[PDB]
Amino acid sequence: DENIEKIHLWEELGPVGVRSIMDSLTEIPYLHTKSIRLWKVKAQDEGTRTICNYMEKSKTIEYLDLMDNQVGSLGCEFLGRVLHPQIEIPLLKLKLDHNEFGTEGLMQLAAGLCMNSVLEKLSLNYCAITAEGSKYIQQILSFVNTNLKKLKMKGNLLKNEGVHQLFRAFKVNKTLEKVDLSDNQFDTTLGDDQDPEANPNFFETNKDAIEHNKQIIENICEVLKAADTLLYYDFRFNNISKTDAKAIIDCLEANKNIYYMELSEHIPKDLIERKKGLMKKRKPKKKKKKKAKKK
Amino acid sequence: MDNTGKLEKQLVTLNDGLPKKPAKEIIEELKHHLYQDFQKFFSEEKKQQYQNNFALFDRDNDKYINLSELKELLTSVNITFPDDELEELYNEFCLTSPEAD
Amino acid sequence: MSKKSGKGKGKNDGDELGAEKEQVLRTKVESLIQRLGHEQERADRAKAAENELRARLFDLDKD
Amino acid sequence: MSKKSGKGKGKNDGDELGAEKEQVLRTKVESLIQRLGHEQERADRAKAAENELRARLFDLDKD
Repeated sequence: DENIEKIHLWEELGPVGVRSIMDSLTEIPYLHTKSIRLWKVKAQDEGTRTICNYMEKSKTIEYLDLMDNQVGSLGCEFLGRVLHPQIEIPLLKLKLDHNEFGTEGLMQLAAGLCMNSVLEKLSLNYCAITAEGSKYIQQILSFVNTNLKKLKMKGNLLKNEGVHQLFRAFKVNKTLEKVDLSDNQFDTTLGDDQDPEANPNFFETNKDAIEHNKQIIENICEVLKAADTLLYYDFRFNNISKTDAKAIIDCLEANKNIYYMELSEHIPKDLIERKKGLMKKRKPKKKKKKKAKKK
Repeated sequence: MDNTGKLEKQLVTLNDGLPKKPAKEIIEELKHHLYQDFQKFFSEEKKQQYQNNFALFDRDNDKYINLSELKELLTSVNITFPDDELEELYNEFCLTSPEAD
Repeated sequence: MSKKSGKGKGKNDGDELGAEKEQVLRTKVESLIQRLGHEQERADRAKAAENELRARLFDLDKD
Repeated sequence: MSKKSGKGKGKNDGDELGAEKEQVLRTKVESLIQRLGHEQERADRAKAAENELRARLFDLDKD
């Protein structure tokens, strides 16, 4: 005599099957559902629109999970439209990993989600989000209204321009808690061009890229210094230079509230040890689950 | 029976409907609806006019205007407001952008 | 231990064969799901390596 | 006409239960095999794409 409050399945359901299931859900007053998790069930456009109609008719779904489901452009259109702010949708945490929707999909989401005010955790990792589309996220951070928690940006094509735009946005953002941008092709190290005698003039022409990277790292330092809330970071599988590593090490010294961070593996080993030792003091104290004596 | 009471003075305790999601977006709704006013009430002509006028104002193309230039833009649109309150509003919004001039 | 004193029990042949078929089907399904999981893991690894290469391939080009 | 005479044939519930459960297991095998084929094609293509990404390294260095 229980109800379907959380859904978690891992088998492909087919567009016809998913559509019929979700439309039957919509036509049934089933408001007990609170979470649904599917990886690669491939809801796609039709399934996504079905869940959108169900959500708008019921307005009771709170958790969702759609990784590796191959959500297309029209699927992102549905996701953006159903996420309107007058819908009053109870969705809590959103995740669309393994979905190469790109800039088109990210814009379709941002249609309503760029200024949406519902979720807690939204993940789009391994989505190859293009750097240009990061402008949309730029509009999300410049907003002064802020009661969301998480944003995952690992494994996309945001790149150096994306990181600069994100840090510009952070310059005004005062409430971000955890951010993950690793594995995003972000190239800080110029490369192996460390023997100048091989190319004597390589320094003269290399003015824009190096100055831009130094500006990016300086903005990173300023954001981390002024960041009174953001304390979770991930830079794994990224191209982070040793000089940038040492600069970040020196800069983070002032902001000691950061309870977790990540850096690329090829950063200086001594700098890695220094960062680990410094952040050891910053680990949050695990709050014991208060076990109320049932009576 | 026997008038064994008993009325209860129902004090609505502040322990219901506490928001759960701390610090990224969830207030985004309010201003969004406010935006819909100029996402509704206003013709796009004034939107384009203000876009171009500010881009003219944004001499450095930084999307931002300082105190003097913000008063510039307000006056150019025929805004008549006391110095003080506009000053506090600008200060609040600059606090919302601590790392932006 | 060594004797073959198998009294002539004529148990239900049909039910035993049906149970054998159902057990075969369950074993086949579990093996299929195992292979599906490993193949999905390998494909995910391959795609992650592809994205890694797209970000990578820098040292030799710069050389 | 086929209106009223739904006579209470005493058909064996267990026999059809076994038959349709074997039917369901066979459909499950078909679906699992198709999914495994799709994912194995995906994994092989991803492996070839990563190899040919190191071969984008190869193509760069061969140019």
